[PDB]
Amino acid sequence: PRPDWHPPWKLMRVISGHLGWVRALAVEPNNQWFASGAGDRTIKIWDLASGQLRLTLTGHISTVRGLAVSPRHPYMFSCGEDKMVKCWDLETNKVIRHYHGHLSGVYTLKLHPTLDVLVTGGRDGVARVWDMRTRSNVHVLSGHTGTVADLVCQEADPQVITGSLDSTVRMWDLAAGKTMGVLTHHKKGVRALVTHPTEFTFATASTGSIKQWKCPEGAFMQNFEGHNAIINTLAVNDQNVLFSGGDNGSMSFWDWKSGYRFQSLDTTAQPGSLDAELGIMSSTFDMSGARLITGEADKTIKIWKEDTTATPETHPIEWKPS
Amino acid sequence: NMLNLLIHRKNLTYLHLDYNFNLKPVKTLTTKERKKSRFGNAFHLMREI
Amino acid sequence: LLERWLGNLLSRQFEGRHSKGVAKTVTKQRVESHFDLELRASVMADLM
Amino acid sequence: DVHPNNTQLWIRYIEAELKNRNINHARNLLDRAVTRLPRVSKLWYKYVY
Amino acid sequence: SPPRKLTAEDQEAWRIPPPVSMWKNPKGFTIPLDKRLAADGRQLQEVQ
Amino acid sequence: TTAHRPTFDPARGKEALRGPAYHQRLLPAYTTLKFRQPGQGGAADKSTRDLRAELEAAEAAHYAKLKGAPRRWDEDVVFKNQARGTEDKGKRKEFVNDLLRSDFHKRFMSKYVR
RNA sequence: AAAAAAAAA
RNA sequence: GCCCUUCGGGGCAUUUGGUCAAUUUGAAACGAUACAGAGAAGAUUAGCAUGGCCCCUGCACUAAGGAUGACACGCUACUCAAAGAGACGC
Repeated sequence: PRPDWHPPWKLMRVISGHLGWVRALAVEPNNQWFASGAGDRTIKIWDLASGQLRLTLTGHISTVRGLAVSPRHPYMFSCGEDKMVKCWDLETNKVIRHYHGHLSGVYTLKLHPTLDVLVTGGRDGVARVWDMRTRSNVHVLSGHTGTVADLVCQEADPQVITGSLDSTVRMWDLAAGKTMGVLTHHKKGVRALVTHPTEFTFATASTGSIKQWKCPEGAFMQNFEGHNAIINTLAVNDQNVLFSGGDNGSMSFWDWKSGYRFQSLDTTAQPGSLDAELGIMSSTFDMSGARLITGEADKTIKIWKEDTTATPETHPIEWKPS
Repeated sequence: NMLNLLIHRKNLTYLHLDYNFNLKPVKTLTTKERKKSRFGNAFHLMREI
Repeated sequence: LLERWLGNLLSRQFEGRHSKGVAKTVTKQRVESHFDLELRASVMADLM
Repeated sequence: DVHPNNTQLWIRYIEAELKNRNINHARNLLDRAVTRLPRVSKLWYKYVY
Repeated sequence: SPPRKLTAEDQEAWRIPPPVSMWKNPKGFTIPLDKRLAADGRQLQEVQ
Repeated sequence: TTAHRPTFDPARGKEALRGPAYHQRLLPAYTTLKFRQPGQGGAADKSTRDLRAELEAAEAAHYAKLKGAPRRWDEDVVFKNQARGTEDKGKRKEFVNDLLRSDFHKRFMSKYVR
């Protein structure tokens, strides 16, 4: 497949202000503000255009490892390493619900896109499916033998896909709460998952390998290769952009269809950070797709924009068919 | 009779519950007897009601 | 309150104690030990 | 069950059933081993040997 | 995918030293004073 | 001793118990879900290019707003003028990623350790 | 206007 | 038993319920007995955890306590060799 031309991405804005690594990031449906949860135990609400700090919320006693702003409800959900999943009422800026039951620290959190269900994944090795209204643990998706490090919700079968640190990826039928498949292609811990918005495909990332699969068969479609680092995140645009952020700090922008790596970067750390503290911990595109919000282990939110100056000729596709 | 059955089911017959609802040990208790016998706020609040 | 308390008392009496059913919260006497648990798990995951 | 992809455990169980002349048992074990772990060269070598 | 072709250089590149603590000794071991003073960088620090 | 131990196999989640209900666990609370009313946003998806245009317009507006474009008594004194450039601190408040060398730590430890 | 806190043939 | 009848007939009402009261042989327990002597590489010791075919007190199955509740301390070939040189070797 001949890849499409995508403009390269450059650093726009650097936002200091957390006192711990920025592990979570969640944009409003209306693209006005985004939410950074960080190791300083706090959730900060930042305006997306100006970048200014709007509010700080503290309800967790450990690092905030997950965020979600609901598109149907005026709620924001969070999870942390303190075994707690909380629902914040944004008409009051107060926690109104708890979702208790994870035996140890909770690493990921997603909302079902259609119906009012919250899925969280955790270091007790399990993905708990919760009802928002009654806070009742309707399903305990179990079968992984390690930490569930990432997770996606989907509008059709497989509705829940969980990636764990024992290197397997399980696809779960949500109605029965039992798995419809296991994908064991990854050699080490699958820290990242992402779902393409228009195609019925998804991608899982372990260290060194980003594999692209087809729903619902789980059919191995292709393999993003070249990013030889521990991949923490994954972010696809509407315009077929995969973002592999890596714990050593390495950034790779790929084209979703072909697999072509049209950009490779190393991010930059703040004044005062050690060279060990160079690393991407979280990333998400906004709702529009024009910006990429990354949160890094130098306690920093960074905004990345496409270069409008660059042409298809100034950065030609150096793709060699074989 | 309800509180008496609860006391006797837990094998705490060395506590006498009298007819004015006072729970007193009938003998000197060991440490294990005291630890097993300590009742709660539900029992004691119901007993005083 | 009291019928809830007496129902839970009779639940322990007649169906037993579920000793480690639901996760205990991280209260203030467990903060540093929990931070250690999570920290050691995270370092081990990065090495593996 | 606890360690499904452990090559040392697989070889130990195969050899423990080969030392006792349970050839059909051990061949079932070797088929299960090279089915579970198709990219481990030691199990395939042991089965061909 | 087929296993990575390692070398002995890589196996040596991923050798983890045995740890000799300056504080802890839960087995009551007698460690040679060469090895106890091996990770003390204070003597090998610079003065100028 | 090995009474005191790390965790190498953390506890694994269980399915719920399929038993008769007598025990009371969660008292009901906030049993009504709130939804985004018209005017509270969220329940309206327009397109992608319109969102990109609105975002870039908001960024350009913020950058436009930031830019603003629409016998002498002191003569035996041994030392004179020892405080030039001391009041110049505050050019731009700067974040240092070191809580041991940040200015907050220095203020804190000069306030307290007297 | 209770617990810590008074030990396993 | 009543009620209706053209004196032939008909109507109203319709299937309860846990080996029985029966203390050895269908399962309750401490005390008591001889004892015993409360963890962290000398001595004395504040604890907080971890894992669950170990539980106890407690409404707490989102506290707290029970010696930090106790348990933990044992065992230890097996993905397994290669070169070189020696032998009134065979």
